Amino acid sequence: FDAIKIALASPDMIRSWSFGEVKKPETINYRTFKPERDGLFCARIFGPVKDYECLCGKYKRLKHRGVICEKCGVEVTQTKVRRERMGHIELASPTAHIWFLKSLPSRIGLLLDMPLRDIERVLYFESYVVIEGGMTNLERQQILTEEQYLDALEEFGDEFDAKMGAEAIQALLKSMDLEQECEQLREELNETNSETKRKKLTKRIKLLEAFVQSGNKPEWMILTVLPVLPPDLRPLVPLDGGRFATSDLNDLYRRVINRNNRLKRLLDLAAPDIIVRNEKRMLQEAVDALLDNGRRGRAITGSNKRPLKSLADMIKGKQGRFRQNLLGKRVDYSGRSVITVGPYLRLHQCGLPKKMALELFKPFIYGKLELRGLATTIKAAKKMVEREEAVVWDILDEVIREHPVLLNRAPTLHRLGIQAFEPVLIEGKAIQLHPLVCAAYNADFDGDQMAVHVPLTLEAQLEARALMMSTNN
Amino acid sequence: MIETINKLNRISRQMLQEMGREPTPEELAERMLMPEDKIRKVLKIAKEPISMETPIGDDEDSHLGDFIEDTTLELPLDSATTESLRAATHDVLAGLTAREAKVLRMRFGIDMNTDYTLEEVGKQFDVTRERIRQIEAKALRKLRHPSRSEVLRSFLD
Amino acid sequence: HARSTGSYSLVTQQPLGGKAQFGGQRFGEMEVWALEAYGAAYTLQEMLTVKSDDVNGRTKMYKNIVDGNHQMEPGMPESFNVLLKEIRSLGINIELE
Amino acid sequence: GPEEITADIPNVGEAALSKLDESGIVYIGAEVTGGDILVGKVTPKGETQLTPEEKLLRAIFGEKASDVKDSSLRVPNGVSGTVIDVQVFTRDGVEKDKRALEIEEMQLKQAKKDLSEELQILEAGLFSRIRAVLVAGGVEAEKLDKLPRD
Amino acid sequence: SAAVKEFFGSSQLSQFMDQNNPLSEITHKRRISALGPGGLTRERAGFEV
Amino acid sequence: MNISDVAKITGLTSKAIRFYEEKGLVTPPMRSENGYRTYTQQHLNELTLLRQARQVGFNLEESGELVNLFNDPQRHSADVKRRTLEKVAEIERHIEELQSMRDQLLALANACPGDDSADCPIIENLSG
Amino acid sequence: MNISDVAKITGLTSKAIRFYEEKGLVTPPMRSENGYRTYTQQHLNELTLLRQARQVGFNLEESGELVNLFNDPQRHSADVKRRTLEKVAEIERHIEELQSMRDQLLALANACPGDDSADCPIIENLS
Amino acid sequence: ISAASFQETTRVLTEAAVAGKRDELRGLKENVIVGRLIPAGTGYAYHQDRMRRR
DNA sequence: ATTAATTTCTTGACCTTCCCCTTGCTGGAAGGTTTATAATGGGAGCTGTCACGGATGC
DNA sequence: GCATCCGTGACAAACCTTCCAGCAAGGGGAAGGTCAAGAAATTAAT
Ligand SMILES: [Ag+]
Ligand SMILES: [Mg+2]
Ligand SMILES: [Zn+2]
Repeated sequence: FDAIKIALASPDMIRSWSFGEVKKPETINYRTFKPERDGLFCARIFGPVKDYECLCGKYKRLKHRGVICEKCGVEVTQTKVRRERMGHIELASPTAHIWFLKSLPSRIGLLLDMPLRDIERVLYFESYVVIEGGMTNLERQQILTEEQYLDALEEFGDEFDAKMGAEAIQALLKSMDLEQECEQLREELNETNSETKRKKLTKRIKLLEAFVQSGNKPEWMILTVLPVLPPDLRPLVPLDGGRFATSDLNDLYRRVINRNNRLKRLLDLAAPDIIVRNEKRMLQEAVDALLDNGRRGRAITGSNKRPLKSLADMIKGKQGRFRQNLLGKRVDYSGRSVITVGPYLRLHQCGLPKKMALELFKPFIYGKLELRGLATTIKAAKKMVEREEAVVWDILDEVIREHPVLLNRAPTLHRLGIQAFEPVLIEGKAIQLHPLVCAAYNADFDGDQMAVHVPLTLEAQLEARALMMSTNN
Repeated sequence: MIETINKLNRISRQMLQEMGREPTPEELAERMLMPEDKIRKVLKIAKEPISMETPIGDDEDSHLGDFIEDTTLELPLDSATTESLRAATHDVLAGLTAREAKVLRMRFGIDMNTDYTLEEVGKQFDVTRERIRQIEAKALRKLRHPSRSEVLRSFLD
Repeated sequence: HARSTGSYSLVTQQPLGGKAQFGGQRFGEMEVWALEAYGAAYTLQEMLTVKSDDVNGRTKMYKNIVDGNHQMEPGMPESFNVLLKEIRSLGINIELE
Repeated sequence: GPEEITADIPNVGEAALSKLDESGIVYIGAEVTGGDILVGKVTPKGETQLTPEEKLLRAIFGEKASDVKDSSLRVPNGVSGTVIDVQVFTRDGVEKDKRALEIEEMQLKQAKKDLSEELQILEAGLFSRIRAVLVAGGVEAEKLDKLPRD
Repeated sequence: SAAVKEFFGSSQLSQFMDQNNPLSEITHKRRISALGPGGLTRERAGFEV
Repeated sequence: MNISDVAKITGLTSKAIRFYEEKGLVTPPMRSENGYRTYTQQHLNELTLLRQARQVGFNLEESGELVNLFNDPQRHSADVKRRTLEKVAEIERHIEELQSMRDQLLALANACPGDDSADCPIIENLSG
Repeated sequence: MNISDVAKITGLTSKAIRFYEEKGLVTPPMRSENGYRTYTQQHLNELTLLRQARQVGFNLEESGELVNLFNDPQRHSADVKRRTLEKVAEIERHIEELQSMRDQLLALANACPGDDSADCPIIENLS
Repeated sequence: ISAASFQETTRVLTEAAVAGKRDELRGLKENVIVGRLIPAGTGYAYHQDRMRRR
């Protein structure tokens, strides 16, 4: 692949994504650590718990790779399927996507020339809208109250058709127009001559031409089926203290599927209009608190009296997925250590502790011990490392020369706050930094926790030696 | 079990009000007319698991999730030996210049999909089970001697 | 306090932090911008894809370094698809080319 | 299965278990080094499905890794030093091994001997006050001092 | 008891007193913070406090 | 010493002694590098003792205690005496229950013999 | 008219009559169109008859053969009388073998009140 | 995908979802986020062969 | 260029667990259903967070 | 065409059904694991 393509999610696209659907709010069993049938962590919908090990213990150990166990639907494969399996919660009623509802700008009113106050009037079950009427009084996108809906019912009858909530605006977005409204807005943009209108109608017609050119539909903007996050990404894992380690997004998804099951129990039981309109309003508020908790209303709390993380709080600022887990990420072969003074070294030379280079260069130590014949296997070399043999210091001195390593102050001030270094082996438990480059670090010896990152392959090793060594700049 | 743990919480609150000290499971077990292991079992499953965004540190910079151990662990052992032992068997069993390596690679599942017993490897070659058992014992007597399988002997750790 | 392939996480398949938790120091975003200001591409492709991210990538890198082959073998990161499935569960269609 | 605290641990040498008792805990004053096992606390693991190469290895040699798993919390590497106390706690209804029994006996001997010496020196000070009152009132160098203090 | 144990040990005012020195103990007991409920936060403060 | 001729000596099969091994009353035997159970002369004495009671002289709940005190090896000839006094008290309560049952059957089970007179209410009298 | 209140009246438990319902012991009652089961008074009479048969010491196969010929106007009481005679004959054979064990064993365990000596003449004579 | 990392990821991610902004990953952080070689420095000569053979 | 005493191969002939099951309960766990005096506007931050744009109302 | 109000950055309590594991005290079927017989393949007389 060489390009990233984004679009709007179709319900048929989610149905192709699903490979299993969730209908019950159970996550796992409370006595045994196994999820039962059709749950939020289930083996039929998402996949098994361990690598090639089914639910009941009938098919395991690479014998059944692609068959499905008829007892509980488990597909016996690796744990890697638990990070890519989707949702498809069978929603009894369509709901509002709060990312396309309460954003700045909202992008559902600028598609329709409707203010956000009227959007709050229609999505919250308080006011009706009519999609089409027999007379010109009940035109398209008219905002009707419940007394005005009763007046239109006693006045028109079967001529009009005015629903309330997410289904009404869903049918309004689905059956407005596709390109005729775009052509009419394109001709009425330059038909009128103004400035306050030509700063929003051009944005509306650019949004609409993006909708027609990208192959997207306004029906796909609203949410009719909600897919859940993969359960390995929201892991209900037993921690080592006795209790469990869950995510709050699991609690929000359990509340969303609980309100969906309450809606499904309200449809067949012939519910009155107040309770089913409050049920669809609560499903809208639950999916709003699941997507972006700080937009539609009060942030939903938990047991510890804290605002729970939504799908938007998972990607927001420094605490989001981007600046904590995607852009600025923790990395292996990174040693936190203080800075000391090595004045008997060259400009491209730094110090390194023998313990930190022993534990830090462990794959290089094992490879150099296996390639020299001094160690038979990997764990024999590991026992030679753990017992501190005399020869592993010599092989560490052999592997540490002609092998640059990246010294890094946290946080860096500029580009010269991190550069490579060719380390030597000394005693102590700290890094002897060359004194000439501490001004380029702007890191005086105040116990600054410097990370030391190891370039692994020869591409990154020669990139460390020939380009970002301190002898290069 | 929700009803029994609510009754247990009410009995524990009553014994807190009647004693002042922390409620031991013995008094709750004798007042619940239940065995004590069931009381500790329903006490184990006490409450909702700590969510992932609780400030376990001193500030709001590092929440939970940066402290969980991996269940699907990939140790230096579990990453290195799981391929180096496979390469060692592919090097040693290639020296077996007859069908004993061909019936031993499917005896346990090496470089194969489905693990077979002696009967399934028999129908391909040697339908009598004890012939495959005797050639497996001959390969065991060849391999158990510490003369050339010492690199296979060092993998016991 | 150093760290070399021990006690990973379960959420985004990430190395941890702290000495009592045995996790390495965070390679933050400012260090990413400085390493990209050098123009170092292969070190940054290790520091965010095959040293910490890809569970099927860091094991292949470890097996390559143990057998002496220090060749850069990249792949699909196991936390970029975390964001992909997160915004796919959010209700937004996205795929690769 | 519950986690037992025993001494027989697989995949480790006898020199690492040389500073342990039959319960796996170090003796008081054991100069441990970074990397050794301080308490042998193994867990009963589930029967995880093995790779066929390790199955062949189990078929060849006598390496039979049973449900015992080397999950004992070792000493963090780089931290040397001795041990000063080993506090053992247990749940009700659970029996005690010999190490927890000897630590409870050591705590009982401490709370006996320290309180007995406290009561002895307190009795000595109270009888010194009594002797001071007796020599302030009258004087008897034979009836009071030569007679025992009880 | 839930309130007086949530305040004692889990609030922003309650923290680990460094018992390395007596000076640290008597400067942590005579420590006037402004965090927690009612007071300001470290990210939402200015130069006036 | 695989237990097949030993099983012919003790008068049992592999399933019953395997169930005895899986219970908490038989000492763990030796495995001769194949999973087969090996039984020595003391193990043969324990096996003949448990089979000389369970098939001959006792039930499982008492022969288990007998073979548990046999591997002490300090045996007691009066602990087994009070054990069999409690056992004969239990079985004399058992046989007085069965003789009361037999007396009740002979009291409320007599009816007409085989003839053309069906519909006997003796089962209804036993119902109550 | 439900099963557990009738079991509490007759002194039985619900698990016993549910195990009888699992096998072919009690005649299956009609479903009351809910999560309960109604009982006929004849079914309650059969239940207390089977309870009286099980409480005195009959095996459940012969008591099942008694209750198969219950609540029906045929009620042949000769072949089932011979079957109960064979049942109590087997019971008396069990009584005979247990009393054979009783007078076989009880003349060997006088001495050795629990000393630490490893010498007993009972086990070496029995085995 | 680089605009969805700075600030207002909700707003610009919705603007990207409703418009169908297919990213060609021409910028330098756009290959940092996807996890491939960057089109800068030593990876520029790799992208010279990547964008020509496409 | 031959074959007669050893040394392997092959085949019945035996030897264990795994699992379902034996009559007879016995207990535990998961799910659904009533109970019938009087019960009718509930509840909870936290601000002592400051300085920008983007949309609303004169 | 201008003043003015929200996102967003901030090293209870009983009542009744089905479903499944345990201890009797073990036997049997399915599936996989080791011992004594005759057949291939070698060598010492011509
Ligand atoms: Ag004796
Ligand atoms: Mg500093
Ligand atoms: Zn299964």
